[PDB]
Amino acid sequence: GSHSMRYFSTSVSRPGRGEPRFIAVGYVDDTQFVRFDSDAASQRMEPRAPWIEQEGPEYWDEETGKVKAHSQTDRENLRIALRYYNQSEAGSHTLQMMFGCDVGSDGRFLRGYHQYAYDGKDYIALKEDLRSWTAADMAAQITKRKWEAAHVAEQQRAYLEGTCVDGLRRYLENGKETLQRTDPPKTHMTHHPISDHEATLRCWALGFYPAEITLTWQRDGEDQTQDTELVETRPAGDGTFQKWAAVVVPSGEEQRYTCHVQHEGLPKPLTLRW
Amino acid sequence: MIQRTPKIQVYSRHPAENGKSNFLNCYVSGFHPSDIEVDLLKNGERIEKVEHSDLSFSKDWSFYLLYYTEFTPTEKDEYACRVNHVTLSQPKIVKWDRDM
Amino acid sequence: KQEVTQIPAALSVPEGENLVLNCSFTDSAIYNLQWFRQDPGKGLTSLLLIQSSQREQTSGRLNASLDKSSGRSTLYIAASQPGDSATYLCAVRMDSSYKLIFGSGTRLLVRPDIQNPDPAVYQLRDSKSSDKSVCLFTDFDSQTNVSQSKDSDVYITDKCVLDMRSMDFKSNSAVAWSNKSDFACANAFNNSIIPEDTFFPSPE
Amino acid sequence: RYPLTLGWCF
Amino acid sequence: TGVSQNPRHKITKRGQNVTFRCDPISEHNRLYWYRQTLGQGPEFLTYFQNEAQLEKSRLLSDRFSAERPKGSFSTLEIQRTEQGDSAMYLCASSSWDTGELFFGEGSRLTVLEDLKNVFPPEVAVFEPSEAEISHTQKATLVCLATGFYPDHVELSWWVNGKEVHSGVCTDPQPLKEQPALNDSRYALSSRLRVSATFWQNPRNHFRCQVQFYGLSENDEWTQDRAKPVTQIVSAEAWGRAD
Repeated sequence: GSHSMRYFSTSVSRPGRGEPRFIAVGYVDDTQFVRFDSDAASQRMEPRAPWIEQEGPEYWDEETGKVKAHSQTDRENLRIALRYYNQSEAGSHTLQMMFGCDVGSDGRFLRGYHQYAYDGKDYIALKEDLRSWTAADMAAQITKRKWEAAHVAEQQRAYLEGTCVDGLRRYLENGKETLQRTDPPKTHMTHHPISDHEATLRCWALGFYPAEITLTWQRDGEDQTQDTELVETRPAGDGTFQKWAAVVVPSGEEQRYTCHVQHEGLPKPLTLRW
Repeated sequence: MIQRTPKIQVYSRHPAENGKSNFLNCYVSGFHPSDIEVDLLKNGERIEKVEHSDLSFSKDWSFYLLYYTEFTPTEKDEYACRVNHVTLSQPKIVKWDRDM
Repeated sequence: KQEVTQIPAALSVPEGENLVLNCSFTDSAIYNLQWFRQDPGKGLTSLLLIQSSQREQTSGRLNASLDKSSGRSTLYIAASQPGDSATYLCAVRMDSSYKLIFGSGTRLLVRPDIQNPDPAVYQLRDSKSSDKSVCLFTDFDSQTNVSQSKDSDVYITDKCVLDMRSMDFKSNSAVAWSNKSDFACANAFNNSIIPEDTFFPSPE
Repeated sequence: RYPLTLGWCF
Repeated sequence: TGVSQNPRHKITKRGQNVTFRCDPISEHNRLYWYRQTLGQGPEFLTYFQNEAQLEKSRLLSDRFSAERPKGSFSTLEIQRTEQGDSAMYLCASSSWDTGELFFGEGSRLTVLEDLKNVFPPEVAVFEPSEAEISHTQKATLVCLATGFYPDHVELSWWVNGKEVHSGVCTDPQPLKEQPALNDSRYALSSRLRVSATFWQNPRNHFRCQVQFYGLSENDEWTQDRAKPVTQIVSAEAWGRAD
């Protein structure tokens, strides 16, 4: 299947209390592989998945240098944003960035991303064509005109289609035993009477990877959306994910309900019935 | 200035079995700003040895974090998460249910 | 790991030739490349920058190409002029850091086209203290090479090109001198092959 | 593999 | 406009400390230090983004240290200089977008065992020969700067109080007067060529001016011969009617 590499960075100013805190994390698909935290003692990009520990000392030197440069860049950008928005040096602000690339099953470039948010809102984003910018407000329009005149997008595109894709291909191969593995969900049902005329059926999916999954309850084969209690897919903490869906049913009618489980790691969808 | 309140789930890594070591999780997501305190509680008292995942965020820019600790569930011990965030007048306390 | 190579490392060419200067690098994962020129004793002048997403860049008589996967860049100097004589340096920035990594450079000499050569050896006298003098060998065409003296008490500088711009006239010269009795302009350049028709002014 | 930040100035 | 470095030239005795300064292009966020010896490409020392020193090489050994305390200007200090430190120290800054490096004119360092061998040039101007004038209707003046050490000179021609460039050629490098001697002194030659009629105007005044970079007025000097300080040495000639 197709794969993604993503980096997510967060800078948060804290005026009077030193320079902004910068945290960056890198992912391949749903698996984190590196981190950097400007407040941490090491001052190094650090490994967060076993397969990236294969990389030698030059890699860590290189990545540390590059992520620290980003830290400084986003320090600069926080200062500029203050000016663009006419905001005081008193308050704390947040600058986020996401970038990375998608590749198909043969390893070919699919899509690129390069985007910013200021204080939780869209600021500026590279369009899918990787040639054009979307400015979300008047301040970001200043940045957009600056970047258009300087043809900044061309070297951003080069990274997304080049360096990004080559890194992802390398990571996918080095970590193929875990990254290209599929762990299908282990499923079960629970059943709890809540009164003498109603009972809860809860359908569980556990230990699955990747995170994408669909859990659906059907009654007589019909829609149960409004009546389904569904939690957001959540990390187990060991590299896998969990989810459940629950319906309240009339006692004695359990056999009328089916829970449908769809996941990439299943040969065919599962149908569960109490 | 955006403010978004955290969604909170408290749950175990594996289905609970009394007397068997496990991990207790609190997953907080969908929040902004990123400053947050998340404590795990055993019988109402704060657990000291709690770690968390590195700060990250979703497509919509809202943050998420997993906090976790090793624990051995028993029949009568009660567990909860306590979440302290600028969007909440008081911390939100959510009790652990073994089937949720 | 990255090695930037510039071969040939020295060139001597006739003025007007359309030139190619070579750069190669062992690691293809470069972000951009920059060409510079440097005159002896001086700093670096930036000439062209080529981004990894560009195949070529142009500025006046200069073009540069880039072929990342082949690990090559070429600097083209159209209609080369004596004033182009300098050391040309290639440098690359890696995808993995911000510094430039430099080649050692190619030294370029562009010889002037001497349309009407007048080779001659003159004696010139000190403005303050004659009887002190030097010997000037001048106006020879760029096919002439000035050798070092057989005598270690005789100093001979290499050929220098001057340009009298508003007369549209260029000339080569070498200077020889010696605080020594047997040294005469007639014999100053005897260790060189000078043109048969070199003018030696009559004895005073 | 991290990018360079040339061109990222607001 | 350009990147500015000071001092342009620096001569010192072995064991002395030295400090160079760089003032980058204003809007440039990155600053780089390089070291260069004759015939070689510049070698990387260190670079800054704003005030942060983000990469240094092994050539930035313990005696070498740089800072850029406010962003803006940077300082490179070398402790206990050794003769092996002698080199051109180059500073550059780069643009926010392309990262094109723009270099200063460099700070050229010469470290000596002692200062006893330092000498300013003697300068002589040699006048155009009558035979050149007869043969070509042109007139070449020659300047010789001789006996100087070390090899830090800048030679320029001045005609009637203004510096000239047209018709000038100066040797690219000085030559050694005694190539077999370890601390050989140097010589340098230049030509200025003008039309015969220009030389023949006795109104015309020609000056070969040689800036020598030597000792600071403050350097320790215990020899009876005059302290060989940084100075200008010139020779002059007047046109001749005949």
